Amino acid sequence: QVHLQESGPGLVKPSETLSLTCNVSGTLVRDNYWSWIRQPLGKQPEWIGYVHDSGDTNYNPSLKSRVHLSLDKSKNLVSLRLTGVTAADSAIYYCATTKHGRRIYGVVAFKEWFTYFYMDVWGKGTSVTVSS
Amino acid sequence: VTLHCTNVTTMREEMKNCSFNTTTVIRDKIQKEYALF
Amino acid sequence: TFVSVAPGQTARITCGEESLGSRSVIWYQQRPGQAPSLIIYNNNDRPSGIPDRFSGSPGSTFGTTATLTITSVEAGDEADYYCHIWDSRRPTNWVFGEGTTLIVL
Ligand SMILES: *[C@@H]1O[C@H](CO)[C@@H](O[C@@H]2O[C@H](CO)[C@@H](O[C@@H]3O[C@H](CO[C@H]4O[C@H](CO)[C@@H](O)[C@H](O)[C@@H]4O)[C@@H](O)[C@H](O[C@H]4O[C@H](CO)[C@@H](O)[C@H](O)[C@@H]4O[C@H]4O[C@H](CO)[C@@H](O)[C@H](O)[C@@H]4O)[C@@H]3O)[C@H](O)[C@H]2NC(C)=O)[C@H](O)[C@H]1NC(C)=O
Ligand SMILES: *[C@@H]1O[C@H](CO)[C@@H](O[C@@H]2O[C@H](CO)[C@@H](O[C@@H]3O[C@H](CO)[C@@H](O)[C@H](O)[C@@H]3O)[C@H](O)[C@H]2NC(C)=O)[C@H](O)[C@H]1NC(C)=O
Ligand SMILES: *[C@@H]1O[C@H](CO)[C@@H](O)[C@H](O)[C@H]1NC(C)=O
Repeated sequence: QVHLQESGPGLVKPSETLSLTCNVSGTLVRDNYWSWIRQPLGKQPEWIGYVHDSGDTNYNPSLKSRVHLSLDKSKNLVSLRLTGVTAADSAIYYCATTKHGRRIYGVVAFKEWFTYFYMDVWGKGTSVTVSS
Repeated sequence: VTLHCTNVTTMREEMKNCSFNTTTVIRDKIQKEYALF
Repeated sequence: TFVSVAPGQTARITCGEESLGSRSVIWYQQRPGQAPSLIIYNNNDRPSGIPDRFSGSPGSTFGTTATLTITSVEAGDEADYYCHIWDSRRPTNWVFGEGTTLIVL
């Protein structure tokens, strides 16, 4: 049994430094990798990426402008912050864990392997919309 | 001939997909073929 | 991208582009009003909690397209299926493919 709680003001003004929080359930953040998924209403989901402390802070290559992810070990909380929200940001978000996976197709010393990630579990999520 | 020769659009490392501006088979009307090197 | 199959019959789902290189396909499903889940976590390996009915193609194919075969369609298969390709040619793609919605009469 895994459950989690999110937050959000519901109505967000344009051009505002929106902040989103996601908590954990039992598993500590040090020994786990988290990921965020953004899905437009009725369309295919979009993967923001994965964030982890101590180096593994890779973000979405396409956006790479205003995304900011931070972690709070004391509070066991992970925060997602966006600066300058637009009208196209109205979508459902999901914070969930992920698991690694390895495959080798060449020489062990010539970097013929890529790590592939799959999300065993998915979060409940919270609705975020922008209006006037 | 000097090759209008650029990066690779994936093939990588020493592969440098490249263009020729060849001489064609009808002894005229040069055509801009390409191949790898 | 809507597929109509009568219950109890066989179904085929086509997703992804041509197989230039090797893949490690991951299969996902979306339920209306419920959180997603997982079905297949590798090219052919599957997790616990599901029988061996689900099948998939290996990643050693060149020039083909990833496909999913489903037989004995039940009422619980009414969900949107998504495919996630993992190619060594292109970088990691963060956008999923054209989701196929399975509807049962
Ligand atoms: C010269 O010397 C070099 C080393 O100095 C040596 O390189 C070796 O190359 C071979 C090429 O075959 C590499 O072997 C691959 O290894 C990985 C990992 O294998 C793991 O699992 C096996 C047990 O199953 C263990 O013994 C091993 O230690 C590892 O833990 C695999 O990726 C490869 O096998 C998969 O891919 C094959 C090709 O697609 C498939 O045919 C096969 O079925 C395997 O599974 C694939 O298909 C499955 C279908 O169901 C699917 O489920 C899987 O996900 C996957 O897609 C392959 O065995 C070997 O690792 C290299 N050496 C090192 C140290 O890394 C050269 O071979 C040697 N010779 C020459 C001539 O140069
Ligand atoms: C093979 O050689 C010919 C030599 O003529 C090359 O033709 C050149 O093509 C380029 C575009 O690829 C042209 O550049 C453009 O031309 C006009 C102005 O002349 C204008 O559209 C742009 O400002 C730009 O400069 C160029 O004029 C044209 N001619 C020359 C002499 O360079 C051709 O590209 C070569 N092909 C390959 C595959 O290398
Ligand atoms: C582009 O060409 C440069 C110069 O040869 C090379 O160093 C670089 O790796 C190439 N980049 C790509 C993405 O192919």
